[PDB]
Amino acid sequence: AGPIIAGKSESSELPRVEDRATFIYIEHAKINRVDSAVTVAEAKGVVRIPAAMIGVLLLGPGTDISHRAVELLGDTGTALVWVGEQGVRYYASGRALARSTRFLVKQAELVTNERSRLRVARRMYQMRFPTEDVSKLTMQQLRSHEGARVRRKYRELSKKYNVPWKKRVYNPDDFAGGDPINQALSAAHVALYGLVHSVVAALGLSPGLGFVHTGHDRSFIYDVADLYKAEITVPIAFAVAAEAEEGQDIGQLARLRTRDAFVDGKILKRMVKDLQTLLEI
Amino acid sequence: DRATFIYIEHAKINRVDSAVTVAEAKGVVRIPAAMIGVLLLGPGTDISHRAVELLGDTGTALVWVGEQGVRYYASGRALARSTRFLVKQAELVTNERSRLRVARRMYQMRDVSKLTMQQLRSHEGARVRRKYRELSKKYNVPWKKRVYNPDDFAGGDPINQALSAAHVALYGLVHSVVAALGLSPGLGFVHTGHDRSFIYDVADLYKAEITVPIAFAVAAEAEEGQDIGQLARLRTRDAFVDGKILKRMVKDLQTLLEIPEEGQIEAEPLSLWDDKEKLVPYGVNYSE
Amino acid sequence: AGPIIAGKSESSELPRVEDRATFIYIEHAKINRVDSAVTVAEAKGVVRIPAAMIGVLLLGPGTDISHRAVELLGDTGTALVWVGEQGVRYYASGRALARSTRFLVKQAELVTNERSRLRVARRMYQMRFPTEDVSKLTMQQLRSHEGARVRRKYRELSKKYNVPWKKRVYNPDDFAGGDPINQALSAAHVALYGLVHSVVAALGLSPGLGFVHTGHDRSFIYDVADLYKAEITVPIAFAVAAEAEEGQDIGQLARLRTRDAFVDGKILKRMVKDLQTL
Amino acid sequence: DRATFIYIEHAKINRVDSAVTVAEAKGVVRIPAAMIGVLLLGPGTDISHRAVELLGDTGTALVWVGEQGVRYYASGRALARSTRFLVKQAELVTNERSRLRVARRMYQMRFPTEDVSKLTMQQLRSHEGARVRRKYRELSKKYNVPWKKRVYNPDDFAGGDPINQALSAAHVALYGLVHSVVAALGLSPGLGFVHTGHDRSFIYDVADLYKAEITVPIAFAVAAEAEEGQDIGQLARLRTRDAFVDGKILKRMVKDLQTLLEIPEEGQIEAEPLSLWDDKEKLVPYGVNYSE
Amino acid sequence: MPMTVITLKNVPQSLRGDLTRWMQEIATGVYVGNFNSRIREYLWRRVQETMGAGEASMCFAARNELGYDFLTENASRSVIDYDGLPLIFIPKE
Amino acid sequence: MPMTVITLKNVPQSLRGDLTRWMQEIATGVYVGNFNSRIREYLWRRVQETMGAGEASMCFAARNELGYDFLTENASRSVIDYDGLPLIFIPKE
DNA sequence: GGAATCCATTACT
DNA sequence: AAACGGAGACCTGGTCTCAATCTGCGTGTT
DNA sequence: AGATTGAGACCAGGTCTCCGTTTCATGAGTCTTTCCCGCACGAGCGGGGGTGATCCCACGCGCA
DNA sequence: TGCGCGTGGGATCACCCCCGCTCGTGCGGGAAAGACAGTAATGGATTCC
Repeated sequence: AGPIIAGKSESSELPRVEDRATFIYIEHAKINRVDSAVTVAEAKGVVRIPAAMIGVLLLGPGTDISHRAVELLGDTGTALVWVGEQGVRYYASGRALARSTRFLVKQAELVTNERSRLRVARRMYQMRFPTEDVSKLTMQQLRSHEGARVRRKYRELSKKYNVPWKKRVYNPDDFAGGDPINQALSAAHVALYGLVHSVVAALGLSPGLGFVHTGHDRSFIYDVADLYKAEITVPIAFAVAAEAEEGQDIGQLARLRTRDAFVDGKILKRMVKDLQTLLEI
Repeated sequence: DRATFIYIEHAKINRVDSAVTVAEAKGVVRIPAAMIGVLLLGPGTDISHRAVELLGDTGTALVWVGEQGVRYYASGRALARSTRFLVKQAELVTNERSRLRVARRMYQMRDVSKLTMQQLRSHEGARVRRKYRELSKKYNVPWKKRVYNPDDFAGGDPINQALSAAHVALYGLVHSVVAALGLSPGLGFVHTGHDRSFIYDVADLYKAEITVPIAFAVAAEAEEGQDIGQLARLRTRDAFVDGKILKRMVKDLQTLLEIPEEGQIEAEPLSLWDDKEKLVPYGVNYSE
Repeated sequence: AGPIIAGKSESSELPRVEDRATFIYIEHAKINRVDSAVTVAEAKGVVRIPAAMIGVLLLGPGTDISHRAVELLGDTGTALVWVGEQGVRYYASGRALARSTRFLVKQAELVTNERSRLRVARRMYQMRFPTEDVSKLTMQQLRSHEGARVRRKYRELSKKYNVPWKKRVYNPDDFAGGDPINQALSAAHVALYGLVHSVVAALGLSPGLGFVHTGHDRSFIYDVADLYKAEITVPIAFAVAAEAEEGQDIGQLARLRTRDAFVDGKILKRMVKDLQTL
Repeated sequence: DRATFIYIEHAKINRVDSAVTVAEAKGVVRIPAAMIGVLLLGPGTDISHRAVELLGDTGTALVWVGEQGVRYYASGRALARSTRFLVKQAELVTNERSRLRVARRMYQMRFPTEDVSKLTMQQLRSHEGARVRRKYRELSKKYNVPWKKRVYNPDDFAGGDPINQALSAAHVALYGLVHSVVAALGLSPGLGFVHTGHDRSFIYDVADLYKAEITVPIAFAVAAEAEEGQDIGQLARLRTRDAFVDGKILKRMVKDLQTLLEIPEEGQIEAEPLSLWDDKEKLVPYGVNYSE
Repeated sequence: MPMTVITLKNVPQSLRGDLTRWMQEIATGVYVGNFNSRIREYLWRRVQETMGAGEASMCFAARNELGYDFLTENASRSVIDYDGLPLIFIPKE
Repeated sequence: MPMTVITLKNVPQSLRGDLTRWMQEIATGVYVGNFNSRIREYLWRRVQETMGAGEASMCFAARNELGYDFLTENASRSVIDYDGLPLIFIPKE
């Protein structure tokens, strides 16, 4: 091919969305690009994140990121998500990773048709709950029926793992993260939230096209993430809350447990394999 | 209906209580974030996570670009957490009846009511062919023909390199603009099959008016012995400094999407070190 | 464990016998030990041999090997064979890699008993030709069977590849020949001869306790090599000579293809199982 | 039926026309290959391929040993490529009746004056433990070295009694040559009679015929003549290797191995431990050339 | 996925950081990662032209006994085969 | 079948030639080879005890999505676990 | 017969 | 406000060469 | 003689700083179809490896 | 000092762990032609120098 220069590479030279790691949490560091390399710099020293195999590069509190750093990360295709306490805060992404918009245009056909929207919206449920029939359940009931089911799973947890539950379904907009239980689930939740945004920009899908959540440009993310919302991360993170000790940071070990759940559950393989089925390709 | 497009380069942004704090070499700027929608973050800028904390609350969109959009690098959320613009784009692209209407509207922006998609496409090639012929004699330059190697830019004609360098600047600007507005570059009307399909469709509006004369101008004064992609980039940089192009483009997208005039949003540039007198009455503290 | 010293290691540190490479072919160079490293100093430079992953090493004409190098190689379990022209010249082995002698003591019991030697020879032959039934057959007419079949295998393969013959059967003793087929047979064969010598010493099995052959201290390796030479080394030995052109190093081409034959045939894993059942 | 256990160290060897040459610092010599029975290759020696091919056809046993055979490193084929001793060993070890015979035979050299040919293995090993206590005690009082009990640790060589460290080093020093002759004669080191289950099992049984006569007297002597803070492992090897210089002990193993294997006296070969500069006058009349 | 390792010396500092996006830097001029066949070829292709005047050698899983093979260009140590076996050759200075 | 690379700096020359019996030398102080779990663990003990005062690090395949993990002893380039990932850390003076 | 011109003659965007 | 290329400049750390040294790494009835 | 150690010279590569120069590596007037390249899952799925148990003298020693 | 075994101690016969699972498929990726409604350059039909 043509000349290859530092920081620039074709999508062929870069690993596919499946062969990459999940995420990295960052806190109190400056992200600067030196010698054409992303370098997260802390007080003690510098660490070179291997961007090529990063799903999403989570960004925490008290951190600074330069301009060429975002450009270098965008070229790699790793998503950038700003998170702190009380829930997720901001999203970012590069241009793309796949040059074919076939996935996007197929999604465009599906969203516009009301008949097509109802077909796919019901099909969320049997991927969430394969033992129930939603063949004759309307769009309005979908919001209410799934709204009760997500609450039921949490209620089952409270009596199961023997730890108090605040009865607060995760709403990322100005969420209540006071009690250590809440940050554990939220930090677990933002891990997939960054992951879901990471793959969607990689495959060319647009987060604006909503299925069950509507009104915001992150509607598609809030729906795909809802597919695996309670199946994988919720039992693992809540079980972490049961195995809680004092004198250590809950977030770091909880994030580690979500990592093991993600690799054990093959979330990256399952999620895109679904989207291929979800688009009838 | 008020949209603020602010370009920041060679500076640093932090937060104190509720406003972003630009720390450029001239001084400290205290723009409130309650009325900010776009941060055209230029080269060599530093953003603080605390600053990003507020911008999410107001629906402000972040875009990372080069010299005021000469190239597009990355973006974020949309204006005021609004996805209606993209929704109409999806509606306008599925059925070919809507697709043909906007495609015909795109051509007349550059008779259209009877030309079909292939019929429209041939004319655009004809008109663009005449435009190259006209400027070649107008600028008295020896343009043989548009011959280009996509994977070999160094080996090529200076005029061909000039157009290639000039064009790629334009797509970056529109991509930065369209990403902020909340649309999707994949959903193209005439162009289709690429992640920037919508980009090359919209950018065709201003290729003849802006970039092509710039590419021919730099080629006319081009001297053998130096690169011209840098020269073409700067000749686009100053042309993009004014920001009247962005004002035209945001209106064109609303017209292209048949946005009602009442619902149409007007966007204007804000140069912090050049529009000080305008920003002071809105509650901005300036320091040196 | 105790202290660790450079140049010395336990059996556990060394890899398993069948998990290593087969052989290397070294000529016109001096083998020395510098900085606790087996090194081959050729005319233009030096190379370092990963002795842990090496089964048997070979030495051709015009080479020199130092006393310290021998013991360093012997510690790793890699045996030494002086691969001169006209076939094998001499052997060399170090301490047995295997700590126990349960394999060795069982071999002694089987080899010394005439009926057990008969039974083992029955097992040895049927691996070569499983189709035939050798329930009632003794030592004297065995040697007729293998010798004829090897000749028959040699003849039919020669015509299949159209190579001239001198009607000779290959033995590593008192061999000779200027025709390219002569050294092509030797070079391919000797790698098998070296490989079996290394592994048999690694397992702790003495080479003098042969069954088909008897009369020398390397009888056992000859008998084991007889089991696999017809199956493996002979087809390539004829194949490489026919494929080779004039003015070319037949041995380099010959040894290269035999290494592939050792890989795909799973010879190392197979024979250790074969020695297990013998 | 004479085998030459000639020792080579600090020299280069090659081939000129038909006889092996030696390139030691003192001079260059041209010993014929026919005379060579066994080359005890010591430290600081290199071997040329042309020498080996001239040595392979004549059946010479090339053994790589330590300084004067203090240690064993590696070896090639047996002398004259024969294996009659090894096959004899296998026959005499497979059956208990010969195992009874040879096991009592070894104790006969252990107790030349006392007949224990009727004592079973349990009594033989029992009375074997009796003599070792006396020999340690008797030599302890002779050299005024305080002796308590055989105490050591294979995983901890440094943390040992100076008497024990010398004793352990002395046995390993003798283990060298006694394994070298076994490999030179082609015997299987694995097939041991008293000791069984280790690749050196045959070596320990043969070496025990000389441990009470060489190693223990040397080890006790070294322990007395040793100052604090000085490592004795090299001292024990150096003191032992002095006894190997003459080679008189070397003939003893050669004769003994035939005696243990019940080889007929005519078939009992006897080795001659030659040395280059020790027997210059002896080699020259046969046809050896000595050049400065 | 099979492992891969890259070595570098006397190379412009632009590349020394660029490859760190793919493979981390355990030591000076040493990079390690787990890549398939397609990805590794393109990265080696990247180092093919931007190495400048220096050394670059790479190792990866192969289909021989040792299970790895070497590729070198403009290298102090050439790679020589002994009957199909990759062994490092250090030329005499 | 797993792969393992070992890097060294400022170590006695006795050990530098020692792993040449297990590894090969693609570059100075850089050794690479293929082991199982048992052989690699045992050898890492050897380079741990004999290196004395020096630099020693190694890369080996692991059970994480990165596909490998890091073990370091007396290493300037330490390793920091970002919730289950091995990343090379370089202290700054 | 061939040049100049037109439309086929052939072919570029 | 970053961030990279070129020109030192200084350093450790690897490598070669020349005396001095040892022949080598230790279990086998307590 | 060969190999190791140590002391000492020696010098190339790495790294740091300082100064200067950039804000960059450069397509599509047009999409569609079709020949090369794919690598994870589907079908019945038993050859390996980690290791408890234990022998019989090694460490040590008690009565005799 | 006579006499053996109280703790081992790791290979090894063989026990239960593992995926068993590797070629074809078919699912996406290419890349190169190949269309699609237009001029430009140029040569035969027509007529004139």
